[PDB]
Amino acid sequence: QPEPDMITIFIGTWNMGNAPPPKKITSWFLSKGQGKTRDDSADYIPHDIYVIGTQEDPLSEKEWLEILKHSLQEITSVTFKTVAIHTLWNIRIVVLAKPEHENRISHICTDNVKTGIANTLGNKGAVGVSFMFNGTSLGFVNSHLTSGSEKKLRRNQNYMNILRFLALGDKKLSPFNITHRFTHLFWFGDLNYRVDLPTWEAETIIQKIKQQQYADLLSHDQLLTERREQKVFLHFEEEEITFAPTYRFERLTRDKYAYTKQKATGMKYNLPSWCDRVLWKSYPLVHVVCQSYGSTSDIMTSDHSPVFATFEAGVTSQFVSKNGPGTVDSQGQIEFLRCYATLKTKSQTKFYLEFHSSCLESFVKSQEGENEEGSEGELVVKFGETLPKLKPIISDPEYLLDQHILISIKSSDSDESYGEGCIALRLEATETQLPIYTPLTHHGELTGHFQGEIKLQTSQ
Ligand SMILES: CN1CCN(C(=O)Nc2ccc(F)cc2)CC1
Repeated sequence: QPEPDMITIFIGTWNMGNAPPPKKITSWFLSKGQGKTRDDSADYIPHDIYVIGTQEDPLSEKEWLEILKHSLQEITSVTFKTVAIHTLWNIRIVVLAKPEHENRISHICTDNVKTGIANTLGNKGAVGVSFMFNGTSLGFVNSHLTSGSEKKLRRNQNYMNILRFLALGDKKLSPFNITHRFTHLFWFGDLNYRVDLPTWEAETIIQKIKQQQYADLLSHDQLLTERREQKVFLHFEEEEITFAPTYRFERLTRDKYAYTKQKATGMKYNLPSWCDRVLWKSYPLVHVVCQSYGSTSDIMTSDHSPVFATFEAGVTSQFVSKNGPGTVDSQGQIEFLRCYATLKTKSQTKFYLEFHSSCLESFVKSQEGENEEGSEGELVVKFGETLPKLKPIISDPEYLLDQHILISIKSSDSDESYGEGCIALRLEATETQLPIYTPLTHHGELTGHFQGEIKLQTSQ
């Protein structure tokens, strides 16, 4: 039975509005409704992994697991295995997998982050799950961010707290936050970004939605504008939105948006918005293709509609050679040549690098680089040809060309990371000096760049 080189992943996000679901929710798992929808001919084909994020979820874990598993069984005739379930307050993530994947899945981690302080602590935050699928690390974050049209900056702060403090994946990757720990990271939820138009334009907005004319609304979507100004979700992707705003509906129909201020809303307007979103970030040159992104039309218990997204994701096998794991394979080497970091910092410490990769027995620390001034005010840290030659555990190009090297640049004075990035080993050539590049971030914000050349030796 061959190991897969591709899987499909279902991501669902639904703010349930503290109401039990209706008896049938199969349309959600089938990616049927509005937007980019799944072909009818696929309906019986199970996804490999289903990741369900809920917010304002009133059900027990048991109650929801029963509804989810019976739903999928009705669709596919497959009894899914529960990989993980984690709940913070009324924010929940469930991961289900086909039974054939049970002995492909390991290193299951769960965590949560509570956002805000005192007043603003006690209902918003995030839950997450990570695991290994054979040789591929997968991370999943379900976040319910701060509500309200005038709180986009709070949402951005919530995002940074979640990616700083959510403890998923390999704890040995100590300089790296969740935005660098996974081959594929999916981040979804009620992100609560709104369409930033005047309140007086509510009926105009509804008109546009009824005509399926989303362009002038999307140009005011706070998540798209904030992402374009690099305020949030730097280096994440989102499929094009081709479905109606998923909030705020009158319950038990989808024919009415309930946008007017009410005591129950704290006298806030809720103009129709795309609150409910799915974003991802995969390591460079790994296959990831969005195959659906849309909302259901027929699930109306909540003031939100469910959102679905599906993906093809490249995966690798758990590689064994005569040599590694358990030793290095002397036919393999990675050389980083003529590299330099360009940093936005004003600090005047020396810097060293750390190289982290599951193709190494353990992480590798460099010597200190040489600091110079850039022409436009910047710090440039030069490493020359001084960098340690990296010794991978397996030399086979079928393994090594699929790997990645995480880079941290750290202060000699404090050992703290000033920037993190990732380099793919999916090169155009081996035994050939080739340009490499990664932006560097810290707490998910741009802090600089790393560039240079690489020369990769494999057993071929
Ligand atoms: C800490 N433990 C280790 C064993 N364990 C597990 O193996 N779960 C699993 C479930 C479903 C699946 F598909 C694969 C693995 C539960 C957590």
